[PDB]
Amino acid sequence: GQIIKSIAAIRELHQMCLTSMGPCGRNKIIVNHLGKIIITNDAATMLRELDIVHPAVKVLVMATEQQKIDMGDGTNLVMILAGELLNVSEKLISMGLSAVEIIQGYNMARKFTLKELDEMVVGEITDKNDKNELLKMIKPVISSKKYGSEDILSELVSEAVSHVLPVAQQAGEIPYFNVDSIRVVKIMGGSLSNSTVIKGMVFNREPEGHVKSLSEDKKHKVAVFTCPLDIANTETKGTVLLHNAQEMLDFSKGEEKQIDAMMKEIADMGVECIVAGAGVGELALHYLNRYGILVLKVPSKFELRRLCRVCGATPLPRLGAPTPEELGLVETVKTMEIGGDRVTVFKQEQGEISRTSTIILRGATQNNLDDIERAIDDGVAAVKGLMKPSGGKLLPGAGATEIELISRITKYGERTPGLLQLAIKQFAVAFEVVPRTLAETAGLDVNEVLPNLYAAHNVTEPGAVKTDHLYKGVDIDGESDEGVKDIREENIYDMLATKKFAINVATEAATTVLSIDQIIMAKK
Amino acid sequence: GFFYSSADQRDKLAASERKFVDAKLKKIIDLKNEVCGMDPDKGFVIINQ
Amino acid sequence: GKGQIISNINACVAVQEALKPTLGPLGSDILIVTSNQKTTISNDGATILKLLDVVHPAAKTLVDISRAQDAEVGDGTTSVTILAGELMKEAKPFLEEGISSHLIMKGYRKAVSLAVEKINELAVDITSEKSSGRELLERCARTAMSSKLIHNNADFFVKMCVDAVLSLDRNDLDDKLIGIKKIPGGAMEESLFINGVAFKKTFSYAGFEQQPKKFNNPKILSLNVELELKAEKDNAEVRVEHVEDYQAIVDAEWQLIFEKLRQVEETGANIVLSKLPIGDLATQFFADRNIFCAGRVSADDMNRVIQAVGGSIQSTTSDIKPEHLGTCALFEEMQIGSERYNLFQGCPQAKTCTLLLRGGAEQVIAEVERSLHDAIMIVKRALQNKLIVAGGGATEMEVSKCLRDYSKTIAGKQQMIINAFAKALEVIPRQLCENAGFDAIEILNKLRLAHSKGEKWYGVVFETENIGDNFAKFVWEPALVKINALNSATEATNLILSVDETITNKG
Repeated sequence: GQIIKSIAAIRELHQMCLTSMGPCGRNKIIVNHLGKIIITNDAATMLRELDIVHPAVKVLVMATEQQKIDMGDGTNLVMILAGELLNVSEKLISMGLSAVEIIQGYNMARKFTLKELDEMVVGEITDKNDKNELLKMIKPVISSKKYGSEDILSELVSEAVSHVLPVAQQAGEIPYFNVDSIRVVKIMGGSLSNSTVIKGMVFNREPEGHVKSLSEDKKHKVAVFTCPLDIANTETKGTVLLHNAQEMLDFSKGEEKQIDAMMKEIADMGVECIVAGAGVGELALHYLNRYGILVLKVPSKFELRRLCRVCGATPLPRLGAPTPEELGLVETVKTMEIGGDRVTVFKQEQGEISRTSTIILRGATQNNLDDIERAIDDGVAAVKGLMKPSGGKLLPGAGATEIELISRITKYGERTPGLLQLAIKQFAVAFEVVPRTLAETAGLDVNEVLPNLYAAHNVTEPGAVKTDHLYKGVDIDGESDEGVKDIREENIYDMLATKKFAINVATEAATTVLSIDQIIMAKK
Repeated sequence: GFFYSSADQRDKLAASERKFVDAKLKKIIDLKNEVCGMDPDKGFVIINQ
Repeated sequence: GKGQIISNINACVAVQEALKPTLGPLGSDILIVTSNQKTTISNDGATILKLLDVVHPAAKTLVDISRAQDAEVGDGTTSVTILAGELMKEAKPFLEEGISSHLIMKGYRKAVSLAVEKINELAVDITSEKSSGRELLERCARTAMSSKLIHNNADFFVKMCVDAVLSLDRNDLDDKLIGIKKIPGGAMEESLFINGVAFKKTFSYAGFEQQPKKFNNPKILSLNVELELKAEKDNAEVRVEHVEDYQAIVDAEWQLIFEKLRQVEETGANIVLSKLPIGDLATQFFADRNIFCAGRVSADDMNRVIQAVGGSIQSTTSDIKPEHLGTCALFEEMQIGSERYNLFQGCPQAKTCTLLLRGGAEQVIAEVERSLHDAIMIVKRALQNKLIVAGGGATEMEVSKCLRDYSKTIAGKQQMIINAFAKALEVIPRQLCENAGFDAIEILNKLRLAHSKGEKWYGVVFETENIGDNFAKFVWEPALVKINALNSATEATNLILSVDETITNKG
């Protein structure tokens, strides 16, 4: 029974994921090799820092990357579902049924399950990108990670998504909503109530120049210069050397006439802001402040990449060539005090829609503030599943989908003749781990909420369609209450891209484990 | 080395060396416009290694 | 499994047990030996937990939450950890019975939410009612100084303590802005207050009986380079065969030093401060012009001089600007303590001050300085926050009283959870009586008698063992401490009970 022992090793990891999924779940401490404490709900960090040897667990780790890269939600759905399929398969392995026909039973049940997922869709989003419409998608994503911030972070995240997402339809050629399109920053002090949403990237550097802010003119021209500010020299090498004190007067006076002549043509073209990616000389700050040009320095090359997607500016390797095609446009440039430090931000009003936004977070504890940043970053990739590839449809969540699939799959088990009926019936039983997981974490009795849940989905309707309840979920409450809530009350549902993609990954994950009857290794 | 008397001459020195490459570039863009340039469903791709 | 949660229970108690004797002004002090081979003994929970550097992750959470308590407030870092770890022991028997840890953590947030509402009801804003301006801060300082060796001399100490707070702007107050310099030897009642800043006066070099200590308005100038003849490390190598050139190179090396040395006289500053030792060469030339210079000054004292007279530090003696100079009203060098101490007086622009302390020994004064820090925080927060609550057992017993009645209307597991949280609040007054030598068994039962008579202000007397009201004892605490303590202790406890498994990677 070496194949059974491989399942027992996953059982230790299976109990680890039972405390992950759900808002009542538990957080794990991850101690990095550098002596840093890491505590997060998402289990992909745990599997990344822990190298796996045995293949059965390693396939589940590689299957986690399949869910994590393509979607920002459902990492715990694959680990829990694939782990239970091997636990319920121990009854068939014991009886003597070979693991070959066990795989064939899941393949027939997978096609029957994916066909029923299209009929589980109740509502559909119109892609209006309204402030209230984005709350329905983001609300279940914030859940199962951070508790108590679900209502607070709903309005903060939905505001930045609508700014970076244009309104268009019937166009699939140009991709939208890049991963880097949303940046999240944090600062100590204040609270979540004082947090605001910025329409552009926030710069933490101070305005060293004498010009604090620009004027009220519309569409301020901004220039991004990679070359440092100095006298014009050769692009290749061209290092200025000092020999005698007589040449010092020519070097100082030489830089005064050249810089003033190059910056005069820039100010005449309407460019009030110059972005210098390198160091700025002392003489450069003198001429730019008299012409009203705000000095902005960005030494980090990572921030200049996302800036090109906002105003459309391009970095110039040389200096002194104000190309109009490389110039950007910004509506308003001011300097605000964030967290006690005055910094120059980047934003705009009612023009030149930006593809990059930044959310400023404020919290009392820096440890819990970092976990909120990871929960929002994980919520960004969850929005990617709303695109053209079946992002409009939705399925009932909070354990409502796994219960309905039980009566659908078990109905076809006894109907389909042959030996495949044994694996089909056990395939629907493995879905019982999802409602039991939410019941154990919430402290509810497994002998009360779980058995009474099947009575709600089983009714007698004088018709050919079971109806009158689509709303029966699993109770997530921490206080004793009679019965369970409804899906329509809290609007907690699962996306089609999350549910449908997790099934194909979970079946292939458990198939590889059942396909291995032995291992072959060599000496290192 | 590149020695420029004026700021506008610096860009002319770099364009003078590229003009040798741009001389062969003009024959490439003129080949597409000479034969079926405005005809639809026709294009040209530079496979240059 | 459940074994990791139980292992985290003893880890929180071990950290809590060390902080129990440090709770309260009369509590015991803990001995901590850092790897730096420096002996550190303090009762402040912040410094205690920062020097331990516990590798245990859940015990580190109790250390991290103490830094958050020191940031926002700064007072109560010991009690916030004791209250946080107390829930670990109360929830220990509940885990074996099958009660989930999330249901226990859920009942705390409902009890704290109701407890914060009761804090605002117990906080009464009072300023000019039955109190004057001067007697308001004086009566608060005598409370923290009671039951101490300074209680007899506390009459003279309050006058110097109140004047130290009033010497700074009431809008922005900081405990680091008030300097304290320990002077070994002398009577305790003879201590005086200084408006300026003082230093240790480590200058060991001869040339005394010059540079008198009586000044009118001397100018202060910062010195950077070294004005003594012979340098510290480098030198000048000159090879000459002439006898007259041997004497010339001696004055040649001195001519380069006299260059920057003479430029100091062009500034016209009688006070010269430098972080480097000043040799006998500079003090000899400055003796005829009555110019004082002192070397080997700590960097922490140099920053207070800049904020005092509005000075600046320049590298050379050439480009020094005239507005960088500063002057005080009076300069006097006191020999108190068998050592001469320089001090500044009468600086209107000074953002800092210095309070000198005298006593019989350095170890005795160290207890007087730390006992004063507890009184300064009470005087400082009196003008800053007008909402105060009755401390010393008063508020602590009432928060646990109301939760017992509100739990009777709540059904389910949360009834015994709130009662356990209400029982967990009894550890704060317990350790206060145990660390004071009083019997914790009798006072706990006797205090609950009058506490049930309807009056919520009954506290615990810290002087003579008895039950009574702390309003007459002048025990005052701000409302921001009681509110943030319940939130920080619950937030730190919720993170510890939420850890099912501890994963540690070696590398």
